[PDB]
Amino acid sequence: PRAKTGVVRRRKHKKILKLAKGYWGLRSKSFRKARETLFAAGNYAYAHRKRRKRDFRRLWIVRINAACRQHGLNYSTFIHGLKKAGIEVDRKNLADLAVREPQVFAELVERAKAAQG
Amino acid sequence: MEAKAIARYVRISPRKVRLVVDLIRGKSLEEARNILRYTNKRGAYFVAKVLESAAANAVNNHDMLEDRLYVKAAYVDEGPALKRVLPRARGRADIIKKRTSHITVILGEKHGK
Amino acid sequence: AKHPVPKKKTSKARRDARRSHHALTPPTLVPCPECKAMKPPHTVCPECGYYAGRKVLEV
Amino acid sequence: MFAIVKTGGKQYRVEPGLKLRVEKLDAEPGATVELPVLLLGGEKTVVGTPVVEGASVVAEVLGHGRGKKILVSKFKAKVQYRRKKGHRQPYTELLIKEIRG
Amino acid sequence: MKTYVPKQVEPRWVLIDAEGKTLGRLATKIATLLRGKHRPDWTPNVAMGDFVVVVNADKIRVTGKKLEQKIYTRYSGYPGGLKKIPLEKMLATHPERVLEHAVKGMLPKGPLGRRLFKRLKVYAGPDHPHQAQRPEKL
RNA sequence: UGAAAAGAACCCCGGGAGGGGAGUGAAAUAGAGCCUGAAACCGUGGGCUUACAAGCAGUCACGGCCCCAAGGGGUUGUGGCG
RNA sequence: UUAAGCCCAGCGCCGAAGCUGCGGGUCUGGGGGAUGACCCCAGGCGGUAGGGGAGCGUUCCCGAUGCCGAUGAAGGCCGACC
Repeated sequence: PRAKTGVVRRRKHKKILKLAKGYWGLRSKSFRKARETLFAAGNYAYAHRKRRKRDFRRLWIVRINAACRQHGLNYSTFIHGLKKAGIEVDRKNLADLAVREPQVFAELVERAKAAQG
Repeated sequence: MEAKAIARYVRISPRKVRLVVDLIRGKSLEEARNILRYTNKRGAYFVAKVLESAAANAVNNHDMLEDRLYVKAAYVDEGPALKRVLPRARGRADIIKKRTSHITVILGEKHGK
Repeated sequence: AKHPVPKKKTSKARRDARRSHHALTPPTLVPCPECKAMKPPHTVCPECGYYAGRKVLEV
Repeated sequence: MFAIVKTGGKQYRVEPGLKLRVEKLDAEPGATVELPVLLLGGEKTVVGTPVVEGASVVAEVLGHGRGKKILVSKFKAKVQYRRKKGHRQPYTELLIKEIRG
Repeated sequence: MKTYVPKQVEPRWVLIDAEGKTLGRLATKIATLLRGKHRPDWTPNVAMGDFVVVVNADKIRVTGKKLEQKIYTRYSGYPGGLKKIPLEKMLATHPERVLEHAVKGMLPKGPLGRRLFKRLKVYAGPDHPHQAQRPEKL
């Protein structure tokens, strides 16, 4: 019984190709130029999903800081003013208040400096 | 509507005629005629003939009326090439490819308001 | 087959890119008197001909 | 009204009626009600007061027409001769319907 | 799930000059200003921020001595010479740049920071014949 | 090739070749080195996109344009990482 | 340039795929346990040469004097579905 390569492969490749559609050159026309790419693409995404997370961490701080800086205080001071006050809240993210409904934030600021009277 | 022509296995490299062709893409049949008539290339005599026949067809076969038709579209495709051996110095010998072409031309009616 | 040689297959890109300036240029023809046909400028076309100059045949 | 509840180590701000994913909960059935903690009233004509974990009893009333969702992904680690495409994570989602504050 | 995006703002300029300051110690603040780093509607990819305008150029102090101590290599023609220039020069022979450069090396390297540097508008004034809304900042 | 030559009469373009109609056939993208006809590769048309910007060509993120709508596809202008 | 340098003190932020939080996966250990392999608890899960364990497909035979099959097989080309 001679088992020909037959179909198998062709399919095995069409798959990887689809995956690499829209890429640059042979990069998306070569059963292997594609492969090699899909590899980088591999970690790239993976490594990034790890970045994205801490990407917004920072992306927010700026806001927070560049927001509560208007009320004469450091994001540094600010935060501390909370930790020693109590607030497993705000979530550097949820300090979206600094923008939408800034009055909500205001109380917080004043709330902040409070703990440091 | 539209009248086709297509003259296969011409014997002239595609790249070569594609040139005369893009020279008439979308134009008055009346004009293209003149054009090719004075375009210095070999493609001329080929795309000429064809384009001329698309006209014929257009009339004789699809009652489209000469005066109103132009060049809906036209293009050229690679045909099966003829490989030939070329004696090279120091007995190297190479295979030269006498390429071949498929000239397609499709007329169409211009307007009617 | 010798000394200087292509170091890489040229990308279909830079290939076409190189041809940008290849486009052919339509010939330049004009009305022409007698016949409502076409001829290129400064030319005697074999149909009507010229004045004071020969050509093909007419009457 | 405004409000900020915490769920799945994550905290969101909710309004008077809406929601998205939140992460699997023992709320076994779809048509069920659960109430997650709160963190800042909402400032509207009803209040606007936060506080230390704001554990002031009040919470958000949430129903939820869900069913453990998923999603594509494909996690292909890759070193060198080491490939491990052996990963498909869809992650279980839990759709909720925020009711009252 | 959340989101936090700003729509099309309206460039709110700023006229400024503290020629009693040290460029750099100033430049930064200017740059900081350039990109909307102060305005809490951040978007590093947008290109929203003050249209900063500095007047009364020079007159700028500059700490210790840069009497040819501060050199501006900046220029490298191409054949064999990397033309250097001391401060004194730029000050006398058309200044302004003095501060300009100080700002460039503070704004990000991309077509953006490139675009942001396009905002800065410094003159060897006083006099900024170019405004319709100078909101002089302190 | 097709079950079978029924393998394309006749008219038209063309010196021919090739074609366009016509006609045979279940099928002619079954028309003759003709079943099916993959890939590389060459084209035409359309959509998004590019002429101040520096790259293993992707990935993450927002924003815009194009076909169905508390979603999706396609593309990609900046930004981040490589 | 009374610093964005150096030395001596104080407080606070930032910050990794580290550790917590929430959810899912898997392998060992111990018990539940009307065994049902169906759930708790506690730990582990970077990896070349290697070692071990599970699986997926291709051709062929038994199943076949069978069952699908023109109300369309095989192969091909698409798809954001499962």
